[PDB]
Amino acid sequence: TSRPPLEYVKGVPLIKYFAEALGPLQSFQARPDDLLISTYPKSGTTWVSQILDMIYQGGDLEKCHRAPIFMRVPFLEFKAPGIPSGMETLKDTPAPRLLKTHLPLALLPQTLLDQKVKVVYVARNAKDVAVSYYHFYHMAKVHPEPGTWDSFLEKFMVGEVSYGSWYQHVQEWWELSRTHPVLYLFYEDMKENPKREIQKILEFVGRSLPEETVDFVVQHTSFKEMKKNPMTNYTTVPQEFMDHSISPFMRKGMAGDWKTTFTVAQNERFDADYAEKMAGCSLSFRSEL
Amino acid sequence: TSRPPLEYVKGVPLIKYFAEALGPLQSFQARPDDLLISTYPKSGTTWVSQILDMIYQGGDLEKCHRAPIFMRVPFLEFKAPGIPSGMETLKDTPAPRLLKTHLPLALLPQTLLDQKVKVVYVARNAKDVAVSYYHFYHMAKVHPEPGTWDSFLEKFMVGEVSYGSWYQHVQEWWELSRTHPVLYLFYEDMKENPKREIQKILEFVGRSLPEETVDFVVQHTSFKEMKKNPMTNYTTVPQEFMDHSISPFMRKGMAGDWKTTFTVAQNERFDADYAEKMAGCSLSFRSEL
Ligand SMILES: Nc1ncnc2c1ncn2[C@@H]1O[C@H](COP(=O)(O)O)[C@@H](OP(=O)(O)O)[C@H]1O
Ligand SMILES: Nc1ncnc2c1ncn2[C@@H]1O[C@H](COP(=O)(O)O)[C@@H](OP(=O)(O)O)[C@H]1O
Repeated sequence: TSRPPLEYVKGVPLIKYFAEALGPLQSFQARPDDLLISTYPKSGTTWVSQILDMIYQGGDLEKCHRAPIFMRVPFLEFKAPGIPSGMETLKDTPAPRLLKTHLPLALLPQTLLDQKVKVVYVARNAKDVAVSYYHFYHMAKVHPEPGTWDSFLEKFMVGEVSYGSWYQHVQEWWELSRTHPVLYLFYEDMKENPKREIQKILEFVGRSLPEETVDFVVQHTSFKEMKKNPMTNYTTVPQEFMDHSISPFMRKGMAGDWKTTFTVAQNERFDADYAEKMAGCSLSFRSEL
Repeated sequence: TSRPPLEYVKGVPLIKYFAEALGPLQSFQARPDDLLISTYPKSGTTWVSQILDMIYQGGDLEKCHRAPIFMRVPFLEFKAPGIPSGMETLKDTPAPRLLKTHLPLALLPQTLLDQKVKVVYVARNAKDVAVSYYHFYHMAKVHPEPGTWDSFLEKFMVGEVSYGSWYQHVQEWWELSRTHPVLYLFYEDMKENPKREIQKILEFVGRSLPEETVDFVVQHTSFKEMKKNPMTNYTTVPQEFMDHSISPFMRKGMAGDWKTTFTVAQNERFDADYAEKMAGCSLSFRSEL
């Protein structure tokens, strides 16, 4: 139906369809040269996906327009009636392949860890993530009713949203980067200095580009450019899946705008809770630039 | 009629219409805050005009699309039947104004020198200029028959083309920069490092821009961007004036491509002649990067 309730799998709340996609996924075979883009929802998946695809296409914009980003970078656990699962889309994806997922480590196909697949993880401060997720819940009909912002924020703090706990997600993948090749990025860093981050990515994937081509990538991976690029702004998907009139996928693309949504009371409650949850974590985020 | 013969004024060969525009121009009054873009044809007039207008509009692309570049930056000596002379277009151009000319110092309105108007001069190596001019002569019907490339090159060496001698032009304006505020740029330098040159321009016009806005200007003043921008590629002008099917205004935008046009014999003849003409000149160009 519409806005169906989430379904729990191994302690993780998942969109019904995606939970179903986990069955077939057990057969997925990762290749040594795959590159997995991993993120907790709304942390910059699309953004880093466009960056990586441009790098992979040698900065050739025309090639990057060959199809929408969700087509160029198969969504691993994706599934929907009548549409090939991301796992199927991956059957005709040429190597080297770029893959996307939001799956907690507990649901991640073991094959990706055994094959030592290079991982590009992107994290974003929890407040901007929460707000971005609140609006995403509204336009992406596949999600359950978000309720009021206060109610959503409450569910967000206990990980009772699609894909579970933000706190758990950013922490476990941070810890994984110790026994697995993982480049851990920050949405805020990318906002601060795009080129600097794009250069780290280039080094991580062991590639090189002319200084001029890099500046070219920077420009076409900017919010302004990606907002207007129909191959990255998701405006080509059926309104039944994503309704941009309710809230555009490319919303604001800023770091620190959570401040116009969080009330003073919610902020104090959130900070308190946040300190307990991130206590023993060496990770350090920036709520604004 | 069509492709009429050039008309000489004070030793300078000029397009008939432009020579006529010199009469009214004697009344032109320069303002202390004007900025004059000066160049020998095909040295990067349009290129630096877009750069300056973007800087003047604070990097706002929308504002830079308000009209074609020849509208935003009035062509001082321009004239054509039924169209307001550049001098007229300058009556409704708000200050601070950006102005364009190709006029040798001998025909330049005295008012511009007396008012100490800041000048941005751009020079380009003679070989790329000649070749670029040869193709421009073909598409811009206002010019007389260019003849064969060999014939044109011959007329170019003796300054028997529209606006006279390239050698005289680049040299006199270079000498003017000693008693007048003049920022003397090189097309090749801009090709080499766009940002570096855009930063020199910013300093010259005593303005500043956020690092990010500067990178923005760089991208939108790139050949690729200006070629597709109808407000800078001249595709909006009547085909009777400019026929892009014969040769696009935005041709190649490269430094060093003269080598695929000049024959070995023409090259040796040109170098010999060039050495005599540039003997006592401290100016130094680069034929390639
Ligand atoms: N090029 C870009 N620069 C900055 N932010 C971008 C961006 N492209 C997408 N985003 C932002 O990334 C968030 C979506 O994340 P993901 O792609 O993982 O779902 C949205 O944030 P907001 O909702 O705050 O605007 C979206 O605006
Ligand atoms: N952004 C840009 N970068 C490099 N060259 C540019 C440019 N914009 C215009 N040009 C080039 O400048 C020359 C025209 O000069 P002007 O504007 O003074 O008439 C043409 O050179 P070519 O004919 O070699 O391609 C044109 O291609």
